[PDB]
Amino acid sequence: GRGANMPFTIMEAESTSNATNGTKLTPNFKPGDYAGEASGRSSVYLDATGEYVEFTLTSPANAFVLRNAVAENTTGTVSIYADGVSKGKFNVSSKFSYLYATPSTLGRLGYDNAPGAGLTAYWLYEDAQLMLDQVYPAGTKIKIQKDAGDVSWIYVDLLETENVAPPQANPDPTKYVAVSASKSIDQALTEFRQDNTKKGIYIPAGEWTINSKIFLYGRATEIVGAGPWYTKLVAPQSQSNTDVGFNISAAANGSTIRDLSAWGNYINRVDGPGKFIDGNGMQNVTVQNIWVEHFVCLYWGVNSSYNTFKNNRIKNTFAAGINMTNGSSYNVIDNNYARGTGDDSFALFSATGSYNVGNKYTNLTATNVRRAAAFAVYGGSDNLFQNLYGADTLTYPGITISSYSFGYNTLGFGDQDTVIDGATLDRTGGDFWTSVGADDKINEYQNFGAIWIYGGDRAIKNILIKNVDINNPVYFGLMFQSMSPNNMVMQNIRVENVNINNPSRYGIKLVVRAEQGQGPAYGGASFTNVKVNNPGISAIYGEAQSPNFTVTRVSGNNW
Ligand SMILES: OC[C@H]1O[C@H](O[C@@H]2[C@@H](O)[C@@H](O)O[C@H](CO)[C@H]2O)[C@H](O)[C@@H](O)[C@@H]1O
Ligand SMILES: OC[C@H]1O[C@H](O[C@@H]2[C@@H](O)[C@@H](O)O[C@H](CO)[C@H]2O)[C@H](O)[C@@H](O)[C@@H]1O
Ligand SMILES: OC[C@H]1O[C@H](O[C@@H]2[C@@H](O)[C@@H](O)O[C@H](CO)[C@H]2O)[C@H](O)[C@@H](O)[C@@H]1O
Ligand SMILES: [Ca+2]
Repeated sequence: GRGANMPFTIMEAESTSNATNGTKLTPNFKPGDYAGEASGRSSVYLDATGEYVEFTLTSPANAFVLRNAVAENTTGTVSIYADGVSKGKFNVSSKFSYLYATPSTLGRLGYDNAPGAGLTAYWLYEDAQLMLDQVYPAGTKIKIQKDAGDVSWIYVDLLETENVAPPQANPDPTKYVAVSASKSIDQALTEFRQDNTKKGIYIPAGEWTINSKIFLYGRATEIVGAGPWYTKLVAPQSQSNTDVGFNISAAANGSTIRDLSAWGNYINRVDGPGKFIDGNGMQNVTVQNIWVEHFVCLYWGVNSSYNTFKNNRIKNTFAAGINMTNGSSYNVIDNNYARGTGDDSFALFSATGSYNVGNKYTNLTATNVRRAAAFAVYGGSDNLFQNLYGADTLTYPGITISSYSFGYNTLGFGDQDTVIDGATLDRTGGDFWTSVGADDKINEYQNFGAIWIYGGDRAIKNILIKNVDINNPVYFGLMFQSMSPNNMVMQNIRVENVNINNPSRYGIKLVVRAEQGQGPAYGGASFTNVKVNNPGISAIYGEAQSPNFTVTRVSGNNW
């Protein structure tokens, strides 16, 4: 792609190909700002009746997602036109946006939904979904326009366009018990469990209340919808932060959940509840072509192995998208798209079973990461992250590679490579933590590169980063750092075929003193065919001040 191959096309409102009579924001990297939080770090602000932005389809489309920002505590409309003819109205809302903190309390980002004295609003963008009754061809002018009766103002960030097939019917009424207006999901599952000839349940097109955790047990179960634009599982929207969805017991290992969407009612992060799917220790489960929003996470695996998450869309969550922890091995996380997660979009946390091993995180896109990293790997052995696209992180790297234990029981990285192979990272990095007494100080925070290689309190070894393009990172391309006083010696850290384009500070930073009490990096790293192009200050910082770290320039480096 790079990244996930999805049926929707993403088009930025601010593209020079798009006529507008509105106000195009100049880009910045500021959280809590309508430019800094936008995809591409820009949006088009429509602020008077008749203001519009005109997109042009590059593929046929009958369905649209508008990422936008409106005023706090408001709902309303904005209009959509095809070739100059009005065709409908998006339902735009800030119900799920606006999370409050202060510049020195970014640790609270996502947790606090109420405004207050001295508090700044963050997480300003949200989405509106709309299907039209015609497939419009590529080349159609799709205009988003603020007409009389629409919202007072709106920032238009991007438009998804998609040609959605008609809804898929029950695959076989004699094998899949249908949910219906008078038969709930739980009732259909009971009928399935008690009849050995059933393969599972079918959930038709429509909106279906999920007001509980729905338990899958008895045997492997198939849950099949009509397609994610059609089958909508809806948490009670007059409630907030209800822990609803599915919970897969061991007896239902081997289950499949596919072809549906789930619309949660979380308005802030809560730690504990809030994963759409629970499945501690689950095995052989497939989650495919589902679209989930407004949960804390899609899935947080705990010693969960041999599972497949494929073709999913994870948008606007309050913490991590998918995390696999504590022994989770041999999972296939393939061809998933995440936008707007509230912590690491796709993560692997290895802890004691010795390591999380054999996982394949492939063809993944993670953008508009509202806190933490697009991709994060904490220890492990023999895990692959391949064909990745990450962009527009608010506070942290595109890719975190860390051997910090966080106080848990872990051995760090193991004896087989953790591989990052094929990645494009656009406008990644950010500010987090504090930098009191730091070297190379530019603000009150620690400052994160597109890729952060952090030796923590556990072994940091066998890391291969290859075939990566890093475009316009906030600060740095590659950032290497060792936690003091542990000073774990980094071994077998290799970087190959990497382009670092226009970093504002340095192509590569060896962190010398992150904050008071911290020192430089230990071990070394090899660089082959690593190009640093147009750095703001210099290609590499910290080499002379890092006497315990050896930079090896194998060949092909312009620095
Ligand atoms: O009040 C519930 C939600 O209403 C809106 O979203 C609509 C949704 O409920 C479903 O019916 O689909 C339509 C069309 O895509 C949505 O517009 C609000 O936008 C959402 O904030 C509310 O929770
Ligand atoms: O293994 C660590 C814990 O993981 C889960 O809780 C997470 C919490 O520590 C924090 O990271 O936030 C996320 C998102 O809300 C939580 O999932 C488990 O729930 C917890 O039992 C573990 O100790
Ligand atoms: O020391 C306890 C904290 O460790 C981690 O955060 C570190 C932070 O405190 C600061 O020192 O910077 C380093 C990175 O340079 C951070 O890793 C944990 O993330 C945090 O939860 C702990 O409280
Ligand atoms: Ca944009």
